[PDB]
Amino acid sequence: VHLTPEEKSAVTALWGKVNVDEVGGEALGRLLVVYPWTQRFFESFGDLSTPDAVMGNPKVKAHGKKVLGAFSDGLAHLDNLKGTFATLSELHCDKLHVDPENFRLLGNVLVCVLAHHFGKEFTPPVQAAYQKVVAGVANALAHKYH
Amino acid sequence: VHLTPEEKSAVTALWGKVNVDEVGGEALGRLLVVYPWTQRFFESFGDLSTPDAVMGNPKVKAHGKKVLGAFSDGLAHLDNLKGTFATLSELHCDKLHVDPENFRLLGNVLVCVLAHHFGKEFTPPVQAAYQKVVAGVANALAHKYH
Amino acid sequence: MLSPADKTNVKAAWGKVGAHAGEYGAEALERMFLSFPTTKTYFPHFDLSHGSAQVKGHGKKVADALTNAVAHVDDMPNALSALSDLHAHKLRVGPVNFKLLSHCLLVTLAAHLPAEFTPAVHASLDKFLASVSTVLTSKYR
Amino acid sequence: MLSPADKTNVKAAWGKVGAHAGEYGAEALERMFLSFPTTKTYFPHFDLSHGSAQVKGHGKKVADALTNAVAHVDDMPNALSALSDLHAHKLRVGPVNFKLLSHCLLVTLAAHLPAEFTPAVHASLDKFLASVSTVLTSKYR
Ligand code: HEM
Ligand code: HEM
Ligand code: HEM
Ligand code: HEM
Repeated sequence: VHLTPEEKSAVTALWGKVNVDEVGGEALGRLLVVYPWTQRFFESFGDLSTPDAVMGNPKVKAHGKKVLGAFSDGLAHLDNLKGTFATLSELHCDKLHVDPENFRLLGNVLVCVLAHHFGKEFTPPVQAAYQKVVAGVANALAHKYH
Repeated sequence: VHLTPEEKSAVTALWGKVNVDEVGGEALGRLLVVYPWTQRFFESFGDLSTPDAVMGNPKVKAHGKKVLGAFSDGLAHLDNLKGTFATLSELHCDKLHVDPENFRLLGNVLVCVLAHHFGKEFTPPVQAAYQKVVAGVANALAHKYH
Repeated sequence: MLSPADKTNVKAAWGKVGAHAGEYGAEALERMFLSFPTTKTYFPHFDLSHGSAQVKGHGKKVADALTNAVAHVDDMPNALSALSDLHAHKLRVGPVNFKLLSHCLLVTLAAHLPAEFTPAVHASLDKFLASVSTVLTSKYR
Repeated sequence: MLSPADKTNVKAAWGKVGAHAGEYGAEALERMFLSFPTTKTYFPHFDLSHGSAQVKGHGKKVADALTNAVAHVDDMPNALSALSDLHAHKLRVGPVNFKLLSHCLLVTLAAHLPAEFTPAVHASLDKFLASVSTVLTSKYR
């Protein structure tokens, strides 16, 4: 990432206001709903048949909180994402077999979710800093693929 | 880029067999033909109305060799394509207004041309290493866009 | 293709945009310029400064075209033919940029329509913007 | 939209492929796995090793469907419905990958049909694979 200091502060201020539990559930559900193909990985989660079925599925909510948990950690090591995400990268590749393009889709969904949540507070320039950040994370998560 | 000595050798040796003049004129013309919107930067070149007209246009041909030339000089700095292409990157941004996505199209066109030319010699493993270089070059060229 | 559901979602959300379409179009452009700087290569002739009248003017134009696609949701290919011709033959915008704008259009609506921007509406708006993009790029080659 | 020249071009080119389509299928897959290692995420159950019977077998299958599409260049949507089905609802391959296999298929054709891989044929084949791609990812949502 190429985060100016003022971008780094704006990322962090806002992130301070986020309820990772909820945002996490929202981003993951929205991903499964907007890009139905990403459902391939959660066939054991049950019913993902309709939007209410996904958004309210306790398994989706739980997972989402896990994912965003790992993401917030990443936000504290913005200096060493590849480092921070190495073991997870290996897992996604080698055990899970998740196509890394899925990580960029999640990034975009999350940026819509933050826009959804903060309204006007999510200014043009705050989004530019977050774009850099989600791109960074997706890259980090894909770094170990082979 | 992140080329293995083995992969470094395969790139290096195939290249040594390259007639820059021909490959360059052909990479650039195939680009203008396969992806017609790239012609917006060569209005002044003339008649690009037909495959035959692009392939024949000497302005096109001569631009192709100037492009492969710089590309060629870059394979000598695989450890720092960024510093090698910095000024060219500023130029493409600040003076030419060329969308970096075009860098990627060219790259692919380039790989098609090498295959075209080297048939058998251009094996899966050799293409793999060239794919990493064209990505590498495209990335370095886009590096100074703002 | 857009389902009846999708069409209802889009008309409803766009319905709410109403008279702000102009301002939202301008906003989507600004976000796009800031987040995906490579898109600026297409507007070398514009004052891209904050609150450029050029951008404002340009945003209305875009918004007006989207409003027109919603109005003709069952005949987009024809309702948009002109603009397809323009983007393919004169502007020659590379395809990938369309997805960048779509995404910022999505961001703007989310930021302004908290209540209507449900998972279902989000999915519908995404498919819609993808279809518009498909039309504008249909005459490329 | 494939023009009459395009369909001709495509038909010509594939005509020369002939008894080798299977081999070219296989080779393209091999080139994709090597060049775009992320594509391997969709074949965890295959032996991706050089000259694996699984890859060969699969190469055939892909070649044959391509063949079938050249034959129904005019009615693609209809000729590949099952395949559009399979990929959309069963496989769920992400759309980006279709561009990766397409490219590797060009490369392979380039490498084996020197004489027939002219700039005009190259453009036609590209548009063809794109069309096949669109068809195969049309029921995604
Ligand atoms: C921000 C990007 C992501 C982060 C930080 C992240 C993080 C995590 C974490 C911490 C786990 C649990 C690890 C374990 O079980 O040992 C996990 C599991 C998993 N992730 Fe990711 N993830 C991300 C994106 C995605 C996406 C986009 C997909 C699929 C579209 C995905 C698919 C999975 C699956 C299928 C599992 C295992 C679920 C199970 O327990 O069955 N992840 N992820
Ligand atoms: C491998 C990628 C590329 C390399 C190494 C490269 C390199 C060069 C070089 C060395 C010049 C010389 C101009 C000068 O020094 O003033 C040039 C000019 C130019 N390039 Fe690139 N280029 C690349 C890709 C592209 C692409 C893909 C396009 C458009 C599709 C493009 C458009 C131009 C234009 C319009 C000029 C100016 C030519 C003129 O003055 O008539 N370049 N490039
Ligand atoms: C869904 C997406 C889009 C819509 C609805 C749209 C619509 C329009 C409209 C209505 C105009 C004005 C034409 C006139 O003067 O009547 C225009 C012009 C233009 N558009 Fe698009 N467009 C879209 C995507 C894009 C993208 C992605 C780019 C580049 C990133 C782009 C670049 C341009 C440029 C450079 C002009 C001409 C500006 C000028 O000099 O005034 N367009 N577009
Ligand atoms: C050029 C476009 C493509 C065509 C024509 C095509 C065609 C086919 C065919 C004919 C089959 C076999 C169906 C059967 O067994 O009856 C198949 C299966 C499959 N395809 Fe596609 N395919 C294409 C693109 C892709 C891409 C890009 C991917 C992944 C990156 C992919 C992944 C798969 C997988 C994983 C299978 C099942 C493999 C197995 O378990 O045997 N396909 N495809």
